[PDB]
Amino acid sequence: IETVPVKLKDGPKVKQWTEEKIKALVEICTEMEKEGKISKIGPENPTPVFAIKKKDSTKWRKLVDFRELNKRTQDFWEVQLGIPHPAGLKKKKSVTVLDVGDAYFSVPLDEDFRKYTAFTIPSINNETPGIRYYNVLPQGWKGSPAIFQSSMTKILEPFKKQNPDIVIYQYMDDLYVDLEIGQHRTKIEELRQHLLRWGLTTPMGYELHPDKWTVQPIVLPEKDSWTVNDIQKLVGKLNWASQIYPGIKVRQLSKLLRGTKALTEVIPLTEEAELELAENREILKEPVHGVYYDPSKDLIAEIQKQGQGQWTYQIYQEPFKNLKTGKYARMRGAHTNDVKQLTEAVQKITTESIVIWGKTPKFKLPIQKETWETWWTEYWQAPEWEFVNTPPLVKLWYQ
Amino acid sequence: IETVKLKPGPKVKQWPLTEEKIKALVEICTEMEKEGKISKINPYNTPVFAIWRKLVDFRELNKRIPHPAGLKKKKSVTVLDVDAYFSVDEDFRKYTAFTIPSPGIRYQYNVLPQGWKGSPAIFQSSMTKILEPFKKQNPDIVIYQYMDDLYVGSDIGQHRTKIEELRQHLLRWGLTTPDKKHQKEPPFLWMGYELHPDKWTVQPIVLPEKDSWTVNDICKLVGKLNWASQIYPGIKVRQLSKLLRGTLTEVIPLTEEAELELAENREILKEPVHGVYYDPSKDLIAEIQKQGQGQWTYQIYQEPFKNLKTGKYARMRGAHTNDVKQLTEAVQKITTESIVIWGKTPKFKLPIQKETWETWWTEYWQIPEWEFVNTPPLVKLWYQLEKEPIAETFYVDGAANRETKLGKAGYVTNKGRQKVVPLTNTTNQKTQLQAIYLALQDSGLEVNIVTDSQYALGIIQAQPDKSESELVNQIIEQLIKKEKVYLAWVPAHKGIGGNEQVDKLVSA
RNA sequence: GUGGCGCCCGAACAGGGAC
Repeated sequence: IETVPVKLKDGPKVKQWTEEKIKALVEICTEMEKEGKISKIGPENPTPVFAIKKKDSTKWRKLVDFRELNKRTQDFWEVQLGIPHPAGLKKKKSVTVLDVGDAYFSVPLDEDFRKYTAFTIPSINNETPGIRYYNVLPQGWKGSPAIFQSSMTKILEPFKKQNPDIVIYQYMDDLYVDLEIGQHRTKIEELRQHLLRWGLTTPMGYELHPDKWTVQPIVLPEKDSWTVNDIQKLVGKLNWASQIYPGIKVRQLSKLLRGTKALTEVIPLTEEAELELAENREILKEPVHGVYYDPSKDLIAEIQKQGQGQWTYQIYQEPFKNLKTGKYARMRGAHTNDVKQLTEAVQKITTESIVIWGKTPKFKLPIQKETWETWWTEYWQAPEWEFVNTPPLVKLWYQ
Repeated sequence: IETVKLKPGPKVKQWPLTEEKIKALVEICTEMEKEGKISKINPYNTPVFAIWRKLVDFRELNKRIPHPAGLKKKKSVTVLDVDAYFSVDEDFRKYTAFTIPSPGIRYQYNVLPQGWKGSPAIFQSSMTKILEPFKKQNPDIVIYQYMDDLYVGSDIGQHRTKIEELRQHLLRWGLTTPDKKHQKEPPFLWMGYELHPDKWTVQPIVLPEKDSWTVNDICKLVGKLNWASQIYPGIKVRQLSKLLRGTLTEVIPLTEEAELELAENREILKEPVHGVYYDPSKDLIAEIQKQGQGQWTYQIYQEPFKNLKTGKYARMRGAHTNDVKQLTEAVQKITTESIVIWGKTPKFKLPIQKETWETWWTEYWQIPEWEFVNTPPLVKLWYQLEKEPIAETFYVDGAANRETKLGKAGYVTNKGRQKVVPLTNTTNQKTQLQAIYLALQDSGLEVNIVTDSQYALGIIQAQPDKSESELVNQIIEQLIKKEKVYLAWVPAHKGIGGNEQVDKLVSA
């Protein structure tokens, strides 16, 4: 075995806020103690916990990481181990992720990180607590994968040495690769066996694919301005979209509403009116001009179910500086569990964020802070987020 | 017997001292000599001022929960604290000293210094260390570190025999096996809880409602009764508390409406007190009823007609909200109450057309796996915010000055209906909605007024029914008495239909 | 001289929004 010293630099020992989750997590904690990865020592000192249940699985998978410390210590470990943001994602058919989460859990664990290796073990009604759940490569700590940068490379060596067009990338609990998917699946089968060779495990299936995601091209408000209601909504979004698409000009728009008519007043179109209408509809429908993503500049999220179980989820940093026009619809085993539906939808889109610029910045989901803190575990799939109940501005893409 | 450093010695004086235990130091020195709690002393020191506990002010040294109905009903209680501290670090095993004579005899205290900022957690850690072998031998036992005593469970005289053997197993590390536990009385005399398997509840309660006082006694009795009201249902202090806004001498009593309610509230408590224990076999059935006037209550019970526990729901915020807002809040809060007592979630059995809220839920900007258990209460909004039109495309709006803006809103209508709002010292937002309400009051049932500001839409969209500002209650009533309503929002500085002809009244 | 927890309130930092 072998490892290396720290690259540390925070101390928010806080962890998190289910009788069954706690009756089922103890099992993994005890299993790890039986083997020995996480120590049971919690009385001395003053990290987060989570349980998950996703596709193709029966048990409750443990979850642990601390965004506060993670981000705090992000600088050195991530900068010393920086990805050349491999942008070879478009030219592909599918990609799977690393189901394995203990291959790196077999490294020679660290100690000095115990004071920054916080954990937690709550107690029902403050009655039955546990000391604590520890060491390097526990379950996350992105820097940790960077420390497994040598392991990821040791593996990419024979893998890519077998499949040149098979590009090998790494991710937190995920690896990253339009050839035949079946060949992709075998490549993974052989890589699972390979790992087996040098003592690694591989604990249906989604296998996210590039060819499916796209940029939803926002559409027009109406075919015509028959009613001032439709035209008002159209202009309202034009004005607010002006911060994004400045082409919106009211040199004649206001004059177009010539008389002081009413909301639903029937309305045909004139020459200049219809001309400007077509001109700007295409204008906005034009590509995204001047918006370019730079991993140095972080991004922001904007998620909303768009009413009927659909979802309007974007990724952008500056106001009106939309980097991704993603969407979401058709939540299987959903469409009535609103929270869950968008939970999975927004997780997905997080991944698309990662492929667009690498990261997945904090979200501003609309759930009640209580509601989100009380139902994030129910369907936990994959950070620090805020909350919005904002007005309609995304209501410019479609209906 | 067993144990598990520094700060991130010291010197500390005291203030004029107590002469009663003045020679307690020379006696506690021997008490600790025998239990090796202190040594004889390196400049280390903390302050000391108290008695007959010869404690010390470790403030300077610092500077250097389950629910009464949160346990099942096995036939056994085990409560026993060994002191329980001086029975188990070196840089810190010598610096604890003190003295204030008229040699300044201080020495090297070296055992658990109850009072050090954090010692409770160490006591709990050892408590757990003792419990570790207890679960190794018979994990069937339940333990709770509520205090430094024991809360144990083993369902009896036969079970008590094995319980004594364990108490004695505690004695190994110098623990107590005293035949003086608070077993006789299920009621946890200590720490204000009338505990009993058959029935769980708070023991301490009284309310001297005789004279007309409202200064601090009122706050004390409202918070006490409510914090204690876990299983005392039939009380509310939203009103009573909503009027006491930052007073501790103002002696001004309450309304007779609230007061009257208060009378009832007090009287109800008189009724017997029996909160139910925890039930592992089956979950609970929950119904939440609106106590009228924003007031709301909820019960968490597994026994029908035998309310295992109770709860309230009056947590509001923001400007306006709705019955569904309270519902969602109450659900989150009760959910957490459940997770604290049981962990599960009781049957959300209350009186709503689930489809009706379903449409609400798909209306709002907002996981109640619930049921539409019918009951007389009325949980619903009273306005229908359409998404299509019917309504002379009103033109209400208004600007003013940043300095004071002196209210003075106005509104027009595509049929000629214009109305002003000389609001005395009013803000642009406020007056906009007030003037719109005024246009609404003379309006027909089918009335669509296109707003000209965001605040108005923001609120209207959220189907506001409750009201703190009387103008808001006024529109609530107008929306209910109206049927056809279409709402719109628009900016200024653009110009459409009639909006500049209207906005040309910022000052005059 | 003091604190734990809780409670009733207040103040306040930050963020967003509006003018």
